[PDB]
Amino acid sequence: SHMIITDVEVRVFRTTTRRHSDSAGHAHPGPAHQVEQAMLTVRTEDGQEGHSFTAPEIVRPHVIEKFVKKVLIGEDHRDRERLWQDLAHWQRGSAAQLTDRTLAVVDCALWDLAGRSLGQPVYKLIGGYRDKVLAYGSIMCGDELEGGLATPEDYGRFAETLVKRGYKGIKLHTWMPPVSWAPDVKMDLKACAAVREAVGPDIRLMIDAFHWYSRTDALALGRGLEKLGFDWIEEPMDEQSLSSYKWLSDNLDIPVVGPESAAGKHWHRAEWIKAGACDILRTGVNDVGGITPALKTMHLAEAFGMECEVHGNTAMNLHVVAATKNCRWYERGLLHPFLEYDDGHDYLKSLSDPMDRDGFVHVPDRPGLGEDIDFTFIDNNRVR
Amino acid sequence: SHMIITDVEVRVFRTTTRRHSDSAGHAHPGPAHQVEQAMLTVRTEDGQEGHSFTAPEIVRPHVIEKFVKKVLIGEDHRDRERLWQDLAHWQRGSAAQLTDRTLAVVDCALWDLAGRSLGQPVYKLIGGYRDKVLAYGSIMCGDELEGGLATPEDYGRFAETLVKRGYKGIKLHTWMPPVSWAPDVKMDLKACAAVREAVGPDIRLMIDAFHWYSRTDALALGRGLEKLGFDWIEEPMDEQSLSSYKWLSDNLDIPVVGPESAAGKHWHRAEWIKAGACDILRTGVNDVGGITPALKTMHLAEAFGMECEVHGNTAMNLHVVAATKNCRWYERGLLHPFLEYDDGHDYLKSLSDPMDRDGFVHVPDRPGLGEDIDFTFIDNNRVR
Ligand SMILES: O=C(O)[C@H](O)[C@@H](O)[C@@H](O)C(=O)NO
Ligand SMILES: O=C(O)[C@H](O)[C@@H](O)[C@@H](O)C(=O)NO
Ligand SMILES: [Mg+2]
Ligand SMILES: [Mg+2]
Ligand SMILES: [Mg+2]
Ligand SMILES: [Mg+2]
Repeated sequence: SHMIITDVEVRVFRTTTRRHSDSAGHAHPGPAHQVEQAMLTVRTEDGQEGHSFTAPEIVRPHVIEKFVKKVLIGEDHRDRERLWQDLAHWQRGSAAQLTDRTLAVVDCALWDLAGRSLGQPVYKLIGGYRDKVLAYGSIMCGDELEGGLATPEDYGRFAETLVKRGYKGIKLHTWMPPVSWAPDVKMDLKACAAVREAVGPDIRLMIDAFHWYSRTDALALGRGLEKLGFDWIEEPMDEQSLSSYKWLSDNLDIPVVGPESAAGKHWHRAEWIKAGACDILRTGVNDVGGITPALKTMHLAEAFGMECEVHGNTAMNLHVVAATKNCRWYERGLLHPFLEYDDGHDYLKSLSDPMDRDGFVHVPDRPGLGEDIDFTFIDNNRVR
Repeated sequence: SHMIITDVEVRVFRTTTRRHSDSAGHAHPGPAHQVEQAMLTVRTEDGQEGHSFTAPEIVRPHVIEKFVKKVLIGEDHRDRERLWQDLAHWQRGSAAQLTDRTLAVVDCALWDLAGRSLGQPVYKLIGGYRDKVLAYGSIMCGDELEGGLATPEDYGRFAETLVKRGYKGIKLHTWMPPVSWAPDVKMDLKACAAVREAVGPDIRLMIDAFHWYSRTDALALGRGLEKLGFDWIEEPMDEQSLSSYKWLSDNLDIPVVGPESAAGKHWHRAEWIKAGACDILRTGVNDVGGITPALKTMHLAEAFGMECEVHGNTAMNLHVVAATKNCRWYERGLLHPFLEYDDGHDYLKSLSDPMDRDGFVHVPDRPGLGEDIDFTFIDNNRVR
């Protein structure tokens, strides 16, 4: 009975970061400040622990007490499928409070617990495909910061820097509200043209555009991208409209990738395959409710001979990418010329995703998710 | 480097069984006799081992030397996805010698090795869903043995015995060549009616018919089954014809389950979903080339909200069933009134799939695949 879960705990602590998020939820660099971060811990009878990080609201007491503890406490931690399905079945009646984000942090903590318990990296437990993987440099949303990402020329200069760092692929996130003049398709294309000019034809280029363009605007964006040899166009329209994506993919020659933000996990992603709403599937640990369903989405895509690109940085997504074949990249970012991604986080002693000068991220040979957690820092910086 | 594979070994031994296979490959009870059986062993630097069983031809020297050793030796055994994909990529150029059967035994041995190494049952490593599962009694193909499975009445009598044993579901395999008069749709339906009469309306009933009926004969069989409230019809036609199954499913009200024997693993099974060639998907460790791709098939089906029923008995299939939700049964069989399934095999010290009196199979709490191997018996009974 050493494998039985005895405790579920949340520690909220302050992290110092220059990353801010605007009113729409987009990241930007700004003043160094302290932000509240949460760590979820699952503990078993024998004292073994698994941990994962998320925003405090996602693991607030309402959610832990009403849903999470009731599913987990007293259960064999290795029954990840049963526990995941139990939590999933409680979402419908949760008054919209038990979200996929909550499922994700719980599932990740359970995987970390299994890996730490067995002394195994998560991707090795799943069944490894690769120990290193190419990363694309994922550029932060556009801004109005002088020398930052304010002009098309700003994107081109930053792209040169990224190529020097070793990235073999680069993804632009272009301008979005509340940027004063945004969005504008012509501006987005000028940024794309500036980057292509700067890096030449042998660097892979992708764009993740304003996410609420009309069909006609997304069509015009896509056409412009084809002339620049871009590899994909990502989420240029509201993904709640499967039909719009079917239409856009049918019209555009450039591959459309998605859905990133759509609900319904692997079940709804199957519908994207069936409807021909994308050329390349998308998944992500946070987007589909954990490592467990992310793996399902990867397998789903593979059975159709499709790639499925994994949204998001951090260990949880890196381990999905390392355990699977049909994904071209790990997404490393978001990046901005004002910030140094390789500096990491104050609550981690080292990077979860270090990248060599050839543009390969090497999965750390550390058990569980391999997050090198600075528990002392977290204790010294507690809120609640 | 303790996890590096150092050896791949095959031991052929004699097992005493009353099971024979006719020239078409169907099992029947006959004289007790000795049959050659193979055990594949994968060993790592630290001396840890994983084992799996198969027919000797499937792991003969040609296949071990030309393919299996070249992929496995010197590799981290935990890289199951990489090793599986490497073997898969060698099938095309293998002059038809590297079969899904070979991939399956290799993948199974790798899973057993991981589980044994960590002291974990394979389904717990994957991520457990259930520790016990309902089994259906899977009845051997029909025969011409008096009191065996020679008449419709014989099926009904055997079905009564199975309900007493605890089975909540029963699947008939009906008469096939080389049975002298077979096949015959009206006889198949007489057997089905005899079973329904014997067990009443609350036992679930399935049929797996002669596998090469024409469209029109399978249609007639299906219509007949609908009047008897059967749960599914399985492989009544050549599965090489996806179109025939789409037609049959569209015409029949009774659920069609498949494909069992079709090649192409999870990739081809996706096409069965897309074409609507079945109502319930089918997979099996031996049919799709291992535990790894059987899991993929289960996930594929789950994303479409479908069940995927797992073909075959033994530990390897039981662990797939135990790790997943969208499968109603474990297939326990093949069964015949002349044989006692619960007697097991001479080369296993106990059953991999013991069933309680309520018809639940309990997954053994033993590491790896949990096969309780009698290594001493195997050594005393060696051939090569
Ligand atoms: O609009 C945004 O903030 C970005 O699209 C963001 O969600 C980013 O993480 C993304 O979509 N990457 O692929
Ligand atoms: O034809 C046979 O021998 C049976 O159909 C056999 O393949 C059996 O294992 C099966 O199909 N079970 O579902
Ligand atoms: Mg995106
Ligand atoms: Mg297109
Ligand atoms: Mg069958
Ligand atoms: Mg039908």
